[PDB]
Amino acid sequence: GIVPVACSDGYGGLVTTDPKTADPVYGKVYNPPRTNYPGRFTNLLDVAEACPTFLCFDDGKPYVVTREDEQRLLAKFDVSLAAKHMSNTYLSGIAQYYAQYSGTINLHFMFTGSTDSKARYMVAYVPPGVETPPDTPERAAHCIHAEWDTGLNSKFTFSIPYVSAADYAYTASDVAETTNVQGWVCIYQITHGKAQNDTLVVSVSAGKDFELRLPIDPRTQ
Amino acid sequence: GIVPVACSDGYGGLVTTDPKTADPVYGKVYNPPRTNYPGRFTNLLDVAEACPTFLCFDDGKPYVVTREDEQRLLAKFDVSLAAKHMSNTYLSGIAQYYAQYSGTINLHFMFTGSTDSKARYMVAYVPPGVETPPDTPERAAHCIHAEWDTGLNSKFTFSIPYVSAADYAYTASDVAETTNVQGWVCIYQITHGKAQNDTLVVSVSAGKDFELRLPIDPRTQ
Amino acid sequence: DRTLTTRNGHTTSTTQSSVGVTYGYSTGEDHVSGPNTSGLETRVTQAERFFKKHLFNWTTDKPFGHLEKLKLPTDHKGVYGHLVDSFAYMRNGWDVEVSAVGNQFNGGCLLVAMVPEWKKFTPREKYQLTLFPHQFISPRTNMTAHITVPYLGVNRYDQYKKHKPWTLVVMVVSPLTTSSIGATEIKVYANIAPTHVHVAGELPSKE
Amino acid sequence: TTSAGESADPVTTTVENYGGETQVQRRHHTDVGFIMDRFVKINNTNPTHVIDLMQTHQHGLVGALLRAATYYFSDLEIVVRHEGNLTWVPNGAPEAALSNAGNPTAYNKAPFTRLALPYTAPHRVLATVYNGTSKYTQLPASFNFGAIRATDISELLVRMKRAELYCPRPLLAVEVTAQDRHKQKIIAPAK
Amino acid sequence: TTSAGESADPVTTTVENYGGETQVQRRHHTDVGFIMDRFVKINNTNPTHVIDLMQTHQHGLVGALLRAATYYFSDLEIVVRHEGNLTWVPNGAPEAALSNAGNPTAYNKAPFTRLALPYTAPHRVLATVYNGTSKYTQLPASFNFGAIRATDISELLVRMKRAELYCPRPLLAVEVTAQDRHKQKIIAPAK
Amino acid sequence: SGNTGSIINNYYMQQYQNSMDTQLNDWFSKLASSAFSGLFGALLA
Amino acid sequence: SGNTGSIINNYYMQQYQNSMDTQLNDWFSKLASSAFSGLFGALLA
Amino acid sequence: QVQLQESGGGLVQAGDSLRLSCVPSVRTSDNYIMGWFRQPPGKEREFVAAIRRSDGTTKYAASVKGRFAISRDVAKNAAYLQMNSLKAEDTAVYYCAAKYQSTFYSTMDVQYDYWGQGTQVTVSS
Amino acid sequence: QVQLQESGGGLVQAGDSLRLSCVPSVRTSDNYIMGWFRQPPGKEREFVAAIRRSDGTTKYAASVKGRFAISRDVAKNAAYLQMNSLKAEDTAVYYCAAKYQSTFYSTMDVQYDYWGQGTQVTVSS
Repeated sequence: GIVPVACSDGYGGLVTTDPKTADPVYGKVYNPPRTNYPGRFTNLLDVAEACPTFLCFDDGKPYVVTREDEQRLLAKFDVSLAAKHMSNTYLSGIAQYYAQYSGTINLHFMFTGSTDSKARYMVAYVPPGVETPPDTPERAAHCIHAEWDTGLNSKFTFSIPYVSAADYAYTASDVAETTNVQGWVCIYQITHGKAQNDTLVVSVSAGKDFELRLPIDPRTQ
Repeated sequence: GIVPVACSDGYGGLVTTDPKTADPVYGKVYNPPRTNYPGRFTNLLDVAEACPTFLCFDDGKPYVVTREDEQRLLAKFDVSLAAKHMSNTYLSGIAQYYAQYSGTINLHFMFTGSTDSKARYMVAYVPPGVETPPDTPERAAHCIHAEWDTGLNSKFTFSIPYVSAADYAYTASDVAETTNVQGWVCIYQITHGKAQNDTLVVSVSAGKDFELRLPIDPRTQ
Repeated sequence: DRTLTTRNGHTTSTTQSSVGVTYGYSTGEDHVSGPNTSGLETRVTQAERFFKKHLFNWTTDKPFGHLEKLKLPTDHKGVYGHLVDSFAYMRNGWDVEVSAVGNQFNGGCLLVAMVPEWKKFTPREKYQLTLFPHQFISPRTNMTAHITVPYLGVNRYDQYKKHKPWTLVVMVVSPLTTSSIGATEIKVYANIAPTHVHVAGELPSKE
Repeated sequence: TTSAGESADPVTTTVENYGGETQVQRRHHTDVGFIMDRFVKINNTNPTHVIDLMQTHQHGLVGALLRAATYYFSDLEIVVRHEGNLTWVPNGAPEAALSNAGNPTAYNKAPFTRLALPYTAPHRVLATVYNGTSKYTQLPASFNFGAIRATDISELLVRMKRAELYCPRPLLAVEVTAQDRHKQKIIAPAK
Repeated sequence: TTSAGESADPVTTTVENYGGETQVQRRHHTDVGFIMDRFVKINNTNPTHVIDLMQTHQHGLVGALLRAATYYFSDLEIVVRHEGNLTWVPNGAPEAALSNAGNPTAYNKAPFTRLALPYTAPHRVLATVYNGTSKYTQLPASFNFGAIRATDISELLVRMKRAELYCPRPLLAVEVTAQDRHKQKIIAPAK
Repeated sequence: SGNTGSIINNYYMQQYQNSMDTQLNDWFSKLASSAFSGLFGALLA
Repeated sequence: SGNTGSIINNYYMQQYQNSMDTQLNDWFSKLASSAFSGLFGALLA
Repeated sequence: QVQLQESGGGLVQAGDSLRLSCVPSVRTSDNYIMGWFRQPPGKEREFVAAIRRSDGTTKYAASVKGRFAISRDVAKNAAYLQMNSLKAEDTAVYYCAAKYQSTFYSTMDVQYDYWGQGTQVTVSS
Repeated sequence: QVQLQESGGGLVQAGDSLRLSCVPSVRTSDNYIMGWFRQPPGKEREFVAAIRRSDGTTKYAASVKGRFAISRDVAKNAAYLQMNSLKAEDTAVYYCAAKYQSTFYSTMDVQYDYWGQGTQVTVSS
């Protein structure tokens, strides 16, 4: 006779992410050639590496200004792609569409003061385990940090490590629960000479081993 | 047991252009032989190349007549398979059943005056970018054109180029929007001697690289 | 070391505060001869040369996010202009050079980018203007930016009276800070030159 | 190029005549076997229908492209939507043969029926025009592909397989009344 | 690492700069061809709909990741849920072509219809923004994948096949009003 | 071979899917390929 | 080859499943791989 | 999806004729069956006459068999119910309908899909 | 599964307007059809107006065609029945409903799935 089959139950329905194709209806169509079209990207993390975008500090500025005060803490923000400072970034705009991440996150610090104005800065990674971050560089000198002054080269890149218990981290902070699961990043002003209104621009890009893991679609539509 | 399968959803329904076959019901039928039957065409554009057909100018004539006037503009028509002059052509009758086209369009000019009547003509391709076409050969001499007089050989073929931005063009003009997307074609009468009522017959055929792209069925039925 | 000279045609432009040349999306043009122009395109080398343009005055009261744009091609009064109004289809890239001269005792940062298919940016989208080919002008270091971009678009040839693929953008990143010994104001100029100018579809005259 | 017009020889000038360049072309969509291979409607069905291809609409794709040829050969596929059984008799059969189940009879499944029929006409080719008669505006009665029958037929579709066309004839387009060209609405997104 | 900032060269420091170790990464999920290959909704359907990809929601996965590119190329798949038949006409077709069955017409099966469509636009690439016009905020009318038509369409899904993106543009996230970070509810078992 | 897009062979024999031609020439292809091109007379480019 | 997970070949030819590209370059891959790393100046570890 | 536009209603007296028309809003390629339902004053809706789009297969009611006549215009995509020799009982509200889903003769008067707002026909004596 | 929360009922007099609202409890990604049924005192439930979630395709009853207006809020996932120029006959118990299973226009007023407890609207004269 003919081949008998078993029309299984549970199989067949449409899943919107299934790995199979549809059947065609319009054959023998040729496209106009787009050989060597400029500006192609095949990975989002390539663009996220090569193109850093600005952070958003108080008053919505991409930079922190030196302060004529006793306070040496310029800015402080959670290590979270959902932080208030990263809300306007491309790394964050990409990371909102994924469940988990892992790897390095690079910060760039560009000094835009005059030539006759010097300064010395410091950035520290404060992993979780304390309730409040430190507000003195003398006390934050015991974390992982780096120092740098101003000169001919006006840029400085610091790489935030991925240190945690699990192999991956959520790209979204759960609820009003406090004390971010990852640490904080604290920028300090060690000293400065004749730098009253000079600024330091901050931006962020993805590291060498950064990775986003599980695609989702979380926005209200 | 037997092979289990998944009766997928979305697959199965009839599409009127699908590439699969039906199952037969009447076997072992032999046709009468039609070996070397004359006049076979396997491509519409072969017939459209080898057989040109006439244009339709004012009063519905396939020809333009020399004018005893100061006006040297014989005829002018849009580069469009939906033009008023091409309404009675085979190229247009074919092109009505396709969405897009590209390539060359040839025009043929046959002089049917007496022997004692001379003339000199000119045809110019006026690409889009002007609001109104030129009406003087002195002003249309700056486009792509060709000139020719009358003699022993009574035919002349001019090839309209395909020059545009996109790789393909629509074979149908959208709406009452003016200024045809492609240019115009303007026929001029440079001079003539003792040619008062002599005519010049015009016809059109497809070029060497002409092409129609996406089959449709657009007529009210 | 930071001395650069660009020669475009019979015009040159030297700068001693060079920071490099930025190539965007490509280091050279793609196929200029395609199937849409049917073999009838020609190159014009007399149109590839510099021309000046004034962008804006960089004063101290302009905050972060102050945007100034200039769509290219602009109103050209030379050979490029007669090309644009004389042929139906054109294509060319750009070689832009922006200069903001103050003195080394100023402060601030400018962002000079070349945005394809311009559309107005929201205040939150200006934080990502560095996704396009760009450079910074910091009076601390340099007085001159230099970007070089190819031709791109949905069509291989363009009708520049209908479409403008590229747009030059200058945004205030850090406000200009001056002192008693620094320049109180800065004027910004552009020095643009088309690259690989090809034309097609000659038009009738108007005379 | 200049030539003798009254001789009626084909002439194909190029854009190379003034410096241009003839481009590569692909004509897969104007292939005769390709374009005629799509289902097209037959809008006059009866309880008994004789399959005649000259009953396709004269301005459809396949209908018009078939009127633009003098002779043709083809197999066939039909999609019938019927009530009860569907009997098919070949070319030349009595009309009373359509009431018996020795002939190809299809017991109706749910949506419709899709069959493939051969070419059964006694001639080497069929024709769309005939100059004269066949007994002792109207084509010979042997210019058909058979007949079908059901208690009532709702729709009929046909498809030409292995199509061959000969001796082309005029093929017209819609006429332009007074315009400079025939303008119509073209699909474009909303907003 | 220290470098010249105003030159705009990319700089990638490592954790090796202070004794660390760059780990192996797998970026299969941020592949352009992978992430754009999922069905996404079109929430404005009509009896006649012109398939324009800029009608996907601007904050969806595919919608937003498509707004984050200047140019793109793709084939397409659609899942339509309709009453009656569904006609599809390619890019450039008259709007009156949608009433004839010479075009791709799908006779409706029970749940819905799932087809695969090619790329029929006359341009080499399509665009999400256009600086200017195309006649003699709004993209050219030739920036579409065709049109569909039924007596009423309930839902439409689209899927990009062989997707290629060019020239990236800004892609934003939800803004944080006053918090230290954007906090939201995350799935967690009951009890 | 027009408008068929499956790679697998047919399930039914050729004797049953369609009829069989017996024996005992594209005119317009040859009529278009044999068309005149070039010029006539002399050329002064 | 993104988001397709069947090992068996397709039932329909390539000419019918999708369109065909004709001819006549990943920028950001090369722009990220050509990024600077290491240090600048001297090092005293 | 589809909306129906009716025309031609009004008032007449016994012995005259009326012509009702109905055109659907979209011209999809289906085999729809245009029909006419009437609802007399203080009574429920009932079938009058239907016609198929492909052929001219017409159904009728026992009430109106020789009097009424239904036709279709392939070009203009319309349908017309030519009412002749009206009786005073023909006073009702006349509705058109579509019935796209199935087009068989045996079921040609049982289940329609789109109605469209009814017209008023009030014949006098 | 899904529960419906109604708001905006009350008492008015003839000539005024009322606004009814209904929000479902879960925000699943379906194409549900929010509708409104009313039950007059001493009479059986009946359809008033429905709307589709995807587009703004609205059905209506012959009774309330020009007066009533229904809309949907994509953001807040709500639906509103704006009742205008109320008649003394509009006194009834107004119910919302869901109809998740099929979303075709022809059947948009026949078979709903989740009702949710009705509101009371009693217009006076």
